[PDB]
Amino acid sequence: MRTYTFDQVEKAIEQLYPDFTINTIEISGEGNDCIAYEINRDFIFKFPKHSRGSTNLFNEVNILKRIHNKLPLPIPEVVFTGMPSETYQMSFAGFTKIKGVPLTPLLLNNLPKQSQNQAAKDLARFLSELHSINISGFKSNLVLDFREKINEDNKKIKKLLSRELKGPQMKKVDDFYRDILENEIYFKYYPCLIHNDFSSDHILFDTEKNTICGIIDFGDAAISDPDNDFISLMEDDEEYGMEFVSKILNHYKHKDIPTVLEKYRMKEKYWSFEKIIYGKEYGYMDWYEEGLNEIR
Repeated sequence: MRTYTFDQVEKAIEQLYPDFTINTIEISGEGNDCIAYEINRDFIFKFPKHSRGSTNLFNEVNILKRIHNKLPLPIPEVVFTGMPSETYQMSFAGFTKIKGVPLTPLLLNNLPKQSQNQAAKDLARFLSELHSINISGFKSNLVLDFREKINEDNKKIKKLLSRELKGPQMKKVDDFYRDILENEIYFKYYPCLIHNDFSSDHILFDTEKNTICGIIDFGDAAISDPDNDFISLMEDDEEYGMEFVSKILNHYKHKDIPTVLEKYRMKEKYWSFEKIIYGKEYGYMDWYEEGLNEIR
């Protein structure tokens, strides 16, 4: 993982954009992929911490440029782009800053009833139009076939933990994976463009108008199961919970809710294996031992 000084940030931006004058730099945020910098209090620059994070940044920029005028809610606008190298697919990207605070479950529940329902309606409309965007012009490395993922993940876990787990333990893991693959409900979806990380941290809110004013972080966006965008908001622990999501599914006119709940229960048990794999593909070895003990 690469860390940046504040001098290096301006130095990279100045090389490509010399006529752009920088006044102040603030570490706006920090995720598993990039470091965020707020510049001129109206721009958000993302710098990849590693190669894989640069790939997601590269993917985010390309997706935003294709759907910038196809959505009912504001999304990040790309205004600056970096260059590719032997280590990064894109050195950085500058976005127009969307003003507002994350619509955390606490803020949502404190809203007037009419505002909460308006939020559900606006979210459902956003997801409805997002999942209706023509995926023809889109690439295919963004296509995420879930059956291919589960099969691939099975081989990864097996390759990773063949020297960690005992014989019957590995077979138990294989049993879990086999039960998933024989359940046709997880794979008979209609592929469409999804946000794929649709959570409260990525939903900006205007506390003045009491309406959602933006959706951010499209770095995980892909062509996959539309139900993914509902189950990511469905968690009761850190998200909105079933009741609010039910309102979304209503406006979304979802014809098959029980199978969305079935997918949700599956993903929650599967998170242990995600932490093992994500803890390898994205560094962060802390997740590795965390998920390692869980599956035992």
